Parts: sequence; structure tokens; C-alpha cells
Amino acid sequence: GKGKPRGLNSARKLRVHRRNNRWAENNYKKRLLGTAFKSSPFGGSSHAKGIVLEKLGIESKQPNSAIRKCVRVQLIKNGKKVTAFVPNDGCLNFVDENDEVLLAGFGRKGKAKGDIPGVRFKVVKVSGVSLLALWKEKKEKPRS
Amino acid sequence: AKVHGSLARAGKVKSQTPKVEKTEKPKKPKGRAYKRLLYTRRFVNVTLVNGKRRMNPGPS
Amino acid sequence: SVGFGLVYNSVAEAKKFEPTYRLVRYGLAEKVEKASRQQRKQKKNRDKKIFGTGKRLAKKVARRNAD
Amino acid sequence: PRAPRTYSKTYSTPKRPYESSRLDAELKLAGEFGLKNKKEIYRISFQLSKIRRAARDLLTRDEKDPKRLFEGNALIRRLVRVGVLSEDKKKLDYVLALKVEDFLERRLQTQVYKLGLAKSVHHARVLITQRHIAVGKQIVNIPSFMVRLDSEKHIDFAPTSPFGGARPGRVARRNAARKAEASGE
RNA sequence: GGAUAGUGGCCUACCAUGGUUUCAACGGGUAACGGGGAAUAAGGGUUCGAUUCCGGAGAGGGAGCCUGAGAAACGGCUACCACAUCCAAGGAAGGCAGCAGGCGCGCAAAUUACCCAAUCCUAAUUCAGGGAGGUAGUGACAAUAAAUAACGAUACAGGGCCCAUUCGGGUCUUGUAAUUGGAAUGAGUACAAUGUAAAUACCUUAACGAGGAACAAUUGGAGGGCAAGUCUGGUGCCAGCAGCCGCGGUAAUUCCAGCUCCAAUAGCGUAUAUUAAAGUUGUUGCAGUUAAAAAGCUCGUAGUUGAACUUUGGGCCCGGUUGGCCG
RNA sequence: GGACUUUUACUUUGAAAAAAUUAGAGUGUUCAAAGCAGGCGUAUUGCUCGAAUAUAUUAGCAUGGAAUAAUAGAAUAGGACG
RNA sequence: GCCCGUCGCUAGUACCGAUUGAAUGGCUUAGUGAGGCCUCAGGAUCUGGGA
Ligand SMILES: [Mg+2]
Ligand SMILES: [Mg+2]
Ligand SMILES: [Mg+2]
Ligand SMILES: [Mg+2]
Ligand SMILES: [Mg+2]
Ligand SMILES: [Mg+2]
Ligand SMILES: [Mg+2]
Ligand SMILES: [Mg+2]
Ligand SMILES: [Mg+2]
Ligand SMILES: [Mg+2]
Ligand SMILES: [Mg+2]
Ligand SMILES: [Mg+2]
Ligand SMILES: [Mg+2]
Ligand SMILES: [Mg+2]
Ligand SMILES: [Mg+2]
Ligand SMILES: [Mg+2]
Ligand SMILES: [Mg+2]
Ligand SMILES: [Mg+2]
Ligand SMILES: [Mg+2]
Ligand SMILES: [Mg+2]
Ligand SMILES: [Mg+2]
Ligand SMILES: [Mg+2]
Ligand SMILES: [Mg+2]
Ligand SMILES: [Mg+2]
Ligand SMILES: [Mg+2]
Ligand SMILES: [Mg+2]
Ligand SMILES: [Mg+2]
Ligand SMILES: [Mg+2]
Ligand SMILES: [Mg+2]
Ligand SMILES: [Mg+2]
Ligand SMILES: [Mg+2]
Ligand SMILES: [Mg+2]
Ligand SMILES: [Mg+2]
Ligand SMILES: [Mg+2]
Ligand SMILES: [Mg+2]
Ligand SMILES: [Mg+2]
Ligand SMILES: [Mg+2]
Ligand SMILES: [Mg+2]
Ligand SMILES: [Mg+2]
Repeated sequence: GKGKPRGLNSARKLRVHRRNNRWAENNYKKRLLGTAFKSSPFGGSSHAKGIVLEKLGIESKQPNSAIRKCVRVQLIKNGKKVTAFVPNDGCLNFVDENDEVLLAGFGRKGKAKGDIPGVRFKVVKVSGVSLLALWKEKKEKPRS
Repeated sequence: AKVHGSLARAGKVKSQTPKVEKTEKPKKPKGRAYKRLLYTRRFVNVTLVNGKRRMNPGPS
Repeated sequence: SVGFGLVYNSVAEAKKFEPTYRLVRYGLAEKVEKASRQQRKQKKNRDKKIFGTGKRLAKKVARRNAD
Repeated sequence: PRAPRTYSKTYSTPKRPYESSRLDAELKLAGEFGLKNKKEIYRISFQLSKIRRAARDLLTRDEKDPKRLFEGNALIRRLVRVGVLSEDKKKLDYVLALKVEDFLERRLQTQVYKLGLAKSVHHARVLITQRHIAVGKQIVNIPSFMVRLDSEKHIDFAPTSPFGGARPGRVARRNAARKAEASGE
């Protein structure tokens, strides 16, 4: 029969054996080991809000040549430090050190985006507003 | 990799593409009327069949 | 329009089997309006601080106006 | 602590987002029955989809099984009721057939047009949402009303509105207020 | 025996040495209250359930207990611990995981409003009370219906078609039009009546309320996957884009825009999770010579599995439910 | 009423079974998501259809089957019937 | 052509590691032990042995 039991009473062996082998599932094992909650800069949550420590100019991977504007952000609930990308042209001009920002993932299940080394997050808001809006100029950065 | 590259040039292009304003044009009907206009464009009167068909041709 | 109707055998009987808000609508009863529902509650709770009639406490607290 | 208000959605969306044939196929329908949405087609596909599922199921049961007999009969009479299922093909292997167009053909939108009374599916839309055309004395303003066979005879303008007596209407009457105020006293 | 409402190592005294475990005890984890159920649609499954109903547990943490039919009760008391308020410094007092409201926390969640009219609960009780509950406010959580326009005339242009020796337009409408034509309707505003405990909205409905300066639809995308340009201008491996493959180093189909076009549309994008796709967890149903993978070899307990044979054949009756041909 | 009975699996039919959800019947909430209403007249003293059904499985209960797969039997006869 | 490792730069992650390091939480020995309850007493006062 090659290799699994077929018997009418081999149900236990068949469950155990499955259990044992689920641990080769990358998604399954992270789910049960609680990787999210344990490592990983966000809680396991969709976004996180942090504070802008310094503005970085990350040099892009090959075959691409560019300076990818980013920010080091210290997560508020965490103190965990993180570097995040600041999407679109300009937009680095919209941030500032010690500014509050709202980080989100890069849609890649952890894992860096494209030609940006190290970076697994991107900025979504600053001082409670959102890049997008600031960029398309439908809103303005707040006083202080 | 290197991590303190220049930052001087943020927004370079967007700030130096010259503005040109949007041009006042007819208003397109919204809703069902727009599907209506799509239908007569695509199927009823038709336009060209240079071999097959095109939707956004320019200088053809 | 569709609604509902009642007709009582007497006006003595309506005025006693009708919900009182209804009698108000018609003109057969007066809206005896009162303090706010929570003004009332507050009066109830203040009143709970007192044991007995009160006027005993008026005079005793009138003595205080010497110390 | 109150019983849930129950609900459910009334449409389903295509798995393949950009299939050019399905897109032309959908648009044609929209331009035929005066729809405004791909959803007004999505909706009907979904209605059909369950009806067929029911029928597929019933078919697997033995001929003249009680449920099959009872629940099949019901579904057939419901479909014939509104003019989707022809009198001849009255036995559920054809409800197993049954197309989307068979359903779209029976909307008040279309019926209001099929016997003149509008002379364009779109004139048919505008009239309906604008409180003309009725079924009884009962005004209907929903294009998707789905005209039951035995009300088809009773699609007609409403006693209110123009077109059905009553009164001309504030946009006209406003002109007759410039007729007698310019040319008279 | 004691204790309990009462069985019982529940507790005590005497006595004995038992009880559970690879069919996984015992221990650890749980970002674990359990269930009815939810999401995902070939099927088999996978994942989720703090949360409208049932059960359980708790009232800052522990323990103790009074009353009472019922509590080991917290909008009861007592003590300790932790918080914490008032003071005349002697003292006294507090427990929102009720309703609302505030701080904090954070990606993350609404009014310090109205009423017992309904639904029902309690009391000595038709009457009182009920932040139970109902009402409205905040509210793009989800779900439903579905406005942003409809019709004619005209001006050339057509494709039709009868004729074509050859002008052509003239009727049946295909419709692109920079002058036109009157009709229609609620979005809103609002007498009134209706609604309601009173209000508000809805359903009704006087008077008002549509021509582009609106009463003016969005959100993404247009190289491939993948529906839509090799238009024009800008930048020049910079700025930026790109889930992935890839673009950008001067004619960029990809960036920044203008134009036009596509998709879904009162909605559409992004992030995170999960489900389908996944026969990449495989019971159905995987793969293991060389792609990841047969233990160096044999014995072997648990476990799974395990050749064939024992009333079969023949006879008779009984009454059912479809279906035929007749009715 | 007495006196005695090898032991199981499987399968069948049925009882016991909360509602809401689900599947689904009936009903024109103007349509629909819903809701469980509603429908007829003498609409002046009232007539009337409803508020179904299905699923609900493991285990326990109750009944029918006796294939398939187990269990037990008489060999130091301490066997069986009277 | 492909290509291996030491050595050097920038940045990131996790490991080891003196500090007999630190924090939170659950149990818990020994010692001290509030309180109410039950019980041996007590008897301000106040009745007909009892409160
Ligand atoms: Mg491994
Ligand atoms: Mg590459
Ligand atoms: Mg850094
Ligand atoms: Mg009161
Ligand atoms: Mg009192
Ligand atoms: Mg004992
Ligand atoms: Mg022992
Ligand atoms: Mg195990
Ligand atoms: Mg927990
Ligand atoms: Mg669970
Ligand atoms: Mg629960
Ligand atoms: Mg929780
Ligand atoms: Mg309790
Ligand atoms: Mg608290
Ligand atoms: Mg403790
Ligand atoms: Mg307590
Ligand atoms: Mg309580
Ligand atoms: Mg003092
Ligand atoms: Mg509160
Ligand atoms: Mg409280
Ligand atoms: Mg929210
Ligand atoms: Mg009351
Ligand atoms: Mg009285
Ligand atoms: Mg309340
Ligand atoms: Mg608008
Ligand atoms: Mg306008
Ligand atoms: Mg756009
Ligand atoms: Mg394409
Ligand atoms: Mg150029
Ligand atoms: Mg270009
Ligand atoms: Mg472009
Ligand atoms: Mg979508
Ligand atoms: Mg199988
Ligand atoms: Mg494989
Ligand atoms: Mg190999
Ligand atoms: Mg080998
Ligand atoms: Mg055998
Ligand atoms: Mg059964
Ligand atoms: Mg039921």
C-alpha cells in the first residue's frame, strides 16, 4: 500500500502522524509557536504607531541604483526599533525627527519588499494625517 | 548596504515637473446612463475594425 | 391609511380603560407634568439621607449657627 | 438581548476579475435591460445559482421522493408564477436549464417597456423611480419588481402623476404661470 | 464516628497498601470560559466562536461571614494586602467587568440626553419602582433597496434599400452634434395631518425646489499576470515605481503630469489574519532510484494487520407499492 | 409468576429531544434584506387559512437484520441431555 | 566562462557570556499571624436558674 496504515482501527496512528507532520507547515508552526506575539515588531497586529528617530537613506539592491528614503521608528507599545519606507516622491519632507507615525506591513507576510534591504514596513500617517492626503495636498500637517 | 545616503534630493522630480492645469471638459453622466454610453460605444454603433478592434487608439 | 379603533360603551368606560397618554391627546385628561425623571430620582436619594420627618434636624442644625 | 435581526447578501462576484468575454457579455445585458450595475447582473446570477443548486439536489433523490415531489413542485410553481419558466417545460430539468435573461425579462423595468408605454428601457427606469406606473392603485418605484404573470395585465400609469390624469405637474404648471402672468393680468 | 440538607477521604481515628500510565498517565503551554453556532461552498475538509440564546465563573486581590427559603452576596458586612478620598490631624469614609461619562492603554470602539408608551420583572401590589428595557443622539461594523437623468426637432455625415443612364438624399432609424424645444422628478426646504410617552425620522402631502456656475462620483489602474495607449510634456540608474516578473543611465508602453482609455461604483484602495485555489498535510488523495525524503543491519514489545471451512439448496402459502393494458 | 441466559462490533428503524441560526413551505414587507404575518365580507356590531417540514451524526436508550470481523464451547472429560 | 574560502567595509538578526545579573506571574516550606465563626470562661445591667 506504500506506507500509510489502511486498517479500520488505525485512526489514532493516522491522526498522530498528521499532527507530527503539520509542523513542516511554515504557516501552521508560526501559528502555534506564537511567533507573531513573540518576535515580530508589531504585536501580531495590523499596524503599529511609533516615533521617528532618524531619517535614513537606504541604498537600493541590485540591479537597481537608488537611495530609498526611510525612517527609523521606535514603536510606542514596544520600544522595539524599526526602519520603515516613506512611499512616493517627496514625502520624506513630510516627516521630521520625533514625529509620530503609523506603520503598516508591506504585504509580503513579513519579508522585505523589492529592492529595499531590511525594510519590512512602510509609513501610512504622520502627526495623525496620512501621507497620501499630504501628497495629493488635500490636507496639511498639524501645528506642533 | 549603505544606510546614510543623501537626502537632499527628496521630491526632486515632482517639484520640477511643470504644472499644467486640468482642462474643463463635458461632464460624464454617472450611473446607468454611463453603462448606456459604454454600450452604444462598444456594441451598437461600433467604430473601427482595422483588423480587430481598439479602445484607446491615438495616431492610428 | 390603515389604523385601529376602539369604541367604549360609555365615556365613563373609556376614561378608565384608556391609556392616560391617549386621554391627553383627545382632551379628556390633563397632562399633569412633573419634575424631570432624574430630578425626581435625585430628590429620592437626598431624601434617603434623612431618618424621620426632618424638622427635628432643622432645629438641631439651627443650633450649629452658634458654634 | 433582543433576537438578532437576520440578514444576508443578495449577490456574488466573479472569481476571475478581468475576463473580456464575460465583461462584454455582461455589458450587453446592462445595455439591454437598463441596468446600472454589474451587480444587477451579479445579483441574478446568484439567485439562479441557488435555484439551480436546489434543483441539482432534488434531482439526485429518487423519482417521486416526498421532499423532491413537495419541494420541487413548490419551486416550479414559484418560477411559473412570475413567467420565468414556460408552461411546457414545467418539470425542473429545465429549471436546471434556465438562463439569466429569462429572469431579467420579467423585471417591472422591462415589462413597463415591452408593451410600449415607455419606448426605451431607460425611459422605463426614469418613469418607475418617479412615481408613475402602478400595479393596483399601488404605486411601484422599484425597477426590479419582477412582474408576476397575473399583474402583467395591470401594469399601467398611476391615477396620480401626469400621463395618468390627475394633474399636469409643477414644472409644467410653472410655465402656465408664465403664460397667464405675461400675456394677461 | 464526626460533620453536612444529604452520599462521599468531606474530615478524624484505627487498619491495610493501594490508585493512574505508550489505548500517553503526570507535568508544561494556551495571546482557553464551554455550548447553540460563524467563515470558506464538488466532496472530504480547514479556521474561528470575548460577543444578542443556554450553562459556568467573577465583581481590584485573597479569606471570612451576618441575614435569609436561597449568597460564601460585594450597587452586604469583617480582616489583611494593593489602590485611594475628605479633615479643624482628633478622625471619617470609597470598590462602574450596571447606565452614561473621564483618565490610561493602544491600530482598535458612541450621549454625562428622553420615557416607563411597549416588552416584561418585583413589592403589601391594576396604581409605586425598574440606565431591566424601550426612545432618540453619535455611527460608511456588517446587510437591503438603488438618484446623479429621460424624450422629441434641426444642421450637415452615414450605413440601409428600391433606381443608378450618373446628380442623389428621403423614409424606416444607427448615431456623432459648441444654436434649439417643451416635459418628469426627489435631494432639499416646508403648511398640515400622520407618526410618537413627548419629540425626531419615515409613509402621506399644500406651497417651494434642474440646465452645465450643476443639485457638477468616486477609488484605483492602463508593460506582463490583468480589463485599458508604444499619445504629449517632464526627469535622466536621479527622483520615484514595482505583492511577483521587472522599469528608470535623454526618443521611459512602467516614474512625475496633461490627454484619452479600463475595472468595480456609493463606494473603491492599503495593512494584518484566515478560508478557497492546495492532491504544497494527501482518510477521500501526495511524494521518497537520480528533484526534499527508506534507519548500516537483523531481532523484537507496544501498535496496526492476519488463509480457507460450520443452513445451503429445493417446495408451499400470505398480504403489501409502484407500472402497464384495459375504466 | 417461577426457573436460566457466552460476550462484542456493524447496520436498520424509532423514541427522547430549545429557541434563534441553517435548509426549506406558505404570505406580493410597493421591491428586497426582513417579518410571521395575513386573507375574505354585510367594511353597522364578523368571517377565516396560518404560524409547516428537513437536518439534528458521537455517546446513552428502544426495535429489526444475522452478511462481514471478532469472543466463548468437550480432550487428564471436572462434557452433554433424563 | 563559471566559481571557493580566509582577509577588509556598512547594516541587520539570533547565539555564548563575568555580573550566583534583573523583571513579571503561579504555586510553596518554615516562622509570625488579622478577622469572623464555633467553644471554656466573664458579668457593665436586668429580669424571672434565664437573658
Ligand atoms: Mg525538519
Ligand atoms: Mg531578480
Ligand atoms: Mg540605523
Ligand atoms: Mg422616578
Ligand atoms: Mg422614605
Ligand atoms: Mg471510610
Ligand atoms: Mg504505599
Ligand atoms: Mg503522545
Ligand atoms: Mg483566558
Ligand atoms: Mg475555542
Ligand atoms: Mg461563547
Ligand atoms: Mg479575552
Ligand atoms: Mg457570585
Ligand atoms: Mg477594574
Ligand atoms: Mg495566594
Ligand atoms: Mg464577596
Ligand atoms: Mg449585584
Ligand atoms: Mg478638632
Ligand atoms: Mg460605566
Ligand atoms: Mg458597581
Ligand atoms: Mg471602528
Ligand atoms: Mg411603573
Ligand atoms: Mg388607592
Ligand atoms: Mg437606559
Ligand atoms: Mg451628485
Ligand atoms: Mg444641473
Ligand atoms: Mg482618475
Ligand atoms: Mg491586456
Ligand atoms: Mg521626451
Ligand atoms: Mg513619456
Ligand atoms: Mg501615465
Ligand atoms: Mg472587490
Ligand atoms: Mg475514505
Ligand atoms: Mg509534493
Ligand atoms: Mg536525494
Ligand atoms: Mg537501505
Ligand atoms: Mg478470515
Ligand atoms: Mg437515527
Ligand atoms: Mg424549527
